Amino acid sequence: VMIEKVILRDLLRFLLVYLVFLFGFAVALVSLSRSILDASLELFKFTIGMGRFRGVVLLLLLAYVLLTYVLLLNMLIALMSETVNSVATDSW
Amino acid sequence: DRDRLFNVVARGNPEDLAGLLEYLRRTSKYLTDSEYTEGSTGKTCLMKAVLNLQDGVNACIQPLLEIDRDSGNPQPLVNAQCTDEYYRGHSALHIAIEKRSLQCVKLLVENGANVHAKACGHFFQKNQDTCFYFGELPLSLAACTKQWDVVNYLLENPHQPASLQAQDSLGNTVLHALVMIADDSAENSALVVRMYDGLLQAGARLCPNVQLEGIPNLEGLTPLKLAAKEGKIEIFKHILQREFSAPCQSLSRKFTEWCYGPVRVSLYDLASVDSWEENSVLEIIAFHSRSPHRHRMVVLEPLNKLLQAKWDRLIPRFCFNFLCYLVYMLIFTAVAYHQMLLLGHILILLGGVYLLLGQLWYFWRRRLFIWISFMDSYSEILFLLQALLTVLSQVLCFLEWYLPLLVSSLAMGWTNLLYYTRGFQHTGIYSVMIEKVILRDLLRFLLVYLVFLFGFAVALVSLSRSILDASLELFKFTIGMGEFRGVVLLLLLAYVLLTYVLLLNMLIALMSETVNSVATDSWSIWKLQKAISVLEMENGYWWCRRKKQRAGVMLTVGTRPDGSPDERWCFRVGEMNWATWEQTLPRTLCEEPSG
Amino acid sequence: ALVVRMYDGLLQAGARLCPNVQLEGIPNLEGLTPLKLAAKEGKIEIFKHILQREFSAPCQSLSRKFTEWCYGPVRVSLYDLASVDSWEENSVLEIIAFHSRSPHRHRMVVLEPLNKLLQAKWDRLIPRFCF
Amino acid sequence: SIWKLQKAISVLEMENGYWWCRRKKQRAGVMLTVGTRPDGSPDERWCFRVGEMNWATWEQTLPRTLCEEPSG
Ligand SMILES: C=C(C)[C@]12C[C@@H](C)[C@@]34O[C@](Cc5ccccc5)(O[C@@H]1[C@@H]3C=C(COC(=O)Cc1ccc(O)c(OC)c1)C[C@]1(O)C(=O)C(C)=C[C@@H]41)O2
Repeated sequence: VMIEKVILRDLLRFLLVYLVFLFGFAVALVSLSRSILDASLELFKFTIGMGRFRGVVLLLLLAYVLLTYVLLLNMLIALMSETVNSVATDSW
Repeated sequence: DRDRLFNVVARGNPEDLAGLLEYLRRTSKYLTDSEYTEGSTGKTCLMKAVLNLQDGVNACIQPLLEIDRDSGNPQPLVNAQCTDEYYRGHSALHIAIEKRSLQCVKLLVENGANVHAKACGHFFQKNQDTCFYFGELPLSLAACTKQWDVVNYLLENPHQPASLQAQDSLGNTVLHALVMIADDSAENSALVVRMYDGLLQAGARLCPNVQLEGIPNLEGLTPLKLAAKEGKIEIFKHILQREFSAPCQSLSRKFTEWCYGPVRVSLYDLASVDSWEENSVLEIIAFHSRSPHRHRMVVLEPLNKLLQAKWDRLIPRFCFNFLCYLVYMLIFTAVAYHQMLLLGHILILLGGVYLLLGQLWYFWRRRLFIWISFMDSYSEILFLLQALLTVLSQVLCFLEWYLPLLVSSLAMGWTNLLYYTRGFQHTGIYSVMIEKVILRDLLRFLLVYLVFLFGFAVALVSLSRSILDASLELFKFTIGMGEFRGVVLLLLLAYVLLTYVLLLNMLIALMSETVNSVATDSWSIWKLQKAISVLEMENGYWWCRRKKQRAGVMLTVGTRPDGSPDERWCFRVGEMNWATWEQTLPRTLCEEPSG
Repeated sequence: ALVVRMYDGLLQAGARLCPNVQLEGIPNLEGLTPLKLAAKEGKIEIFKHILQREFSAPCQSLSRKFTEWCYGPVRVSLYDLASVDSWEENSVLEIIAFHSRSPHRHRMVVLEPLNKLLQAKWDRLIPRFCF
Repeated sequence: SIWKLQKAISVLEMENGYWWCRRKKQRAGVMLTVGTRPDGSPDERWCFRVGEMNWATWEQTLPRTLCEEPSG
């Protein structure tokens, strides 16, 4: 019940954020190299780890990793603030 | 002699002062001469006398004034002022008011004191430390120190009637000073509101024609606006919801339109709160306010109902630019995909010029307001930044390094889509929490990592000449992408350990701690941000949104003290109370409950 | 409440019966006056009471705090710093800083004749810190 | 309070000085006359000032003050 409640709280919003940034990074790699669909599949399997120039690639990696840390911390503190604001008696 | 004289007045012995008048007749000098004054911060014997009161009185004062009057002193003793930049203009009368003696005040006024004499020293300024600010006039001092009798006396004296219209060097009047001294404590609150109400009634009695709230200071601020500006909560609350059962009911703002069972409809006046007028109260809470409790002001009834109405009227215009900006980001994702691309890229250059002109109009119009706004202007900064990045990438693509700026502008546009999450409640709560946190604490965490990363990158570069490639090898090591050996490995583990099990860890805890401090007040910040949105929208794009409507309905509520009736604009709000039968019915103006 | 009442009564009685002698000046074998000793062990309430004393008695010379002048809500208080200044050898501040062994030293820091003095010295020496 | 403590540590260390001594350090405060003792000789002490703002002052009347006017 808590899992479904927190999913209904956060999932759609965080998914829209991640989809917006994913299409951004995908079209970015498409311009950098493969259209946005193929670059989207490649970037999605790149972040999962499945699989001058090195400076640009590392700058994209630094930006994505720290931004993903920002979003992960945001979802963490949002779940914490919601849980602290949550009523905990009425679960019974 | 001056030391003898000061011992006389501190003694307060009249017969000890006898013969000094003949001593002055023989001496043929004046009591205003510098010999009988102290050099630095030149005060007089009279001020020393008034400082030294024997059980509320002092006997030497009237014979001393008679001595100066018989002395042929052109400038009299009483109106003389101090000299110091610390202390200028201070009088005997200021002291007598501070030492709480009506009798000495009556004596000074009966001997031709000044009432408009005002003290402009550094001690009488708000910005300093260990200093007292009350405005500058004596009547203001009587008001601030809750001496109602002295106020009644200074208004009602025959000789020198005080003027409520009068104002100091900063143009502040009595009401402005009462605003300036207000803090959060309960006794201060009760005293200020009682004094404020009594002063309005007395100003009604003495200058009925003048609207006392209307006078602004040098900054063009009326006392309601100044009350808003300094985060003064309680007096502001009381000024909005203000009702007089007096004959002078016209001073009041709240009215009851009709009442029927538990349902009644309240009228509030809205003359200053209207966003139509220049320097609205809403624009001043929004932009010019530097208060920490600016969120706390918004919860009050007319503000809440008005912002709720404006936002519910506004929601389709919000959804309109939501879809427009999403379609623009779609077109730019397409042009980035196909780099059919040429005309799309020309449209993207047009859109970059559009966002550039919009943010240029925003920040070009207001600069000092941008300096005030920098604590929370985080969104329009990112909009101007994305516009500048897109401008640079399009101009350089019209001419080798344009692709990094292009991918930065694309990523920042599709993340700037997050601005429009503020429409719904919980999404706006999460986004505003994230934006307020990232201003507060994320900048500290960013600085700490970079020094250690620079050290470890130069470390590997010296251990195993481009600092960039050194940082490349280091972040490829730390993220796990790519690669004495044992000692170096140990250092890397230690470096990796610290990298994630310290900064990240401590920062997260601090953020959690920070959240608790800001906890249970989020709804107010959410309600606030919508105000910014609606006001902006009210402002419109480069294509303008001028000719915004009024907020209320016009209803002539009673009659003025002047014979003319008083048309006002008013915003009506419903209310349901079940404790009503205990209370007596309020005075009403509309009989039939219809419309 | 016991300690502050008894301490003040003893000071008044010692003023009455041995007027030449200043009782709080006498150190122990470790060489500490009672103010320093109360600082060193981290006893708080008695310390707070010792710093800001007043006496409406004919003998107010025992007391440390005074009032320079008063005007509206503003008033200006004097304090003595005859043992508190870092100028002197084996000061109270050196004892709170180094020689103490108490957990709660931080609560002893935030007191009025300490706090204004620390602020004055800190803002006196900002540029050497930046240097 | 911890931050005030750290500043106190730092200000004591910086007043101690470098390898070159920070000697001739200025005594704080100002010498005044508080009064005379039960001994006929006067009291003379070093002193430091502080400001306060209190709004209960109409409930509880003012204490004795040696300085008449606000000075410096
Ligand atoms: C300090 C600032 C201004 C900032 C500038 C750039 C570098 C930025 O990285 C950050 C921190 C950073 C640095 C390196 C890697 C990741 C994150 O956050 C923003 C800044 C953060 C992101 C994420 O977008 C947001 O800030 C959320 C947001 C959107 C719209 C808003 O109106 C808003 O205000 C409420 C907040 C956008 C970037 O510009 C982007 O897409 C790229 C290229 C990196 C992002 O720095």
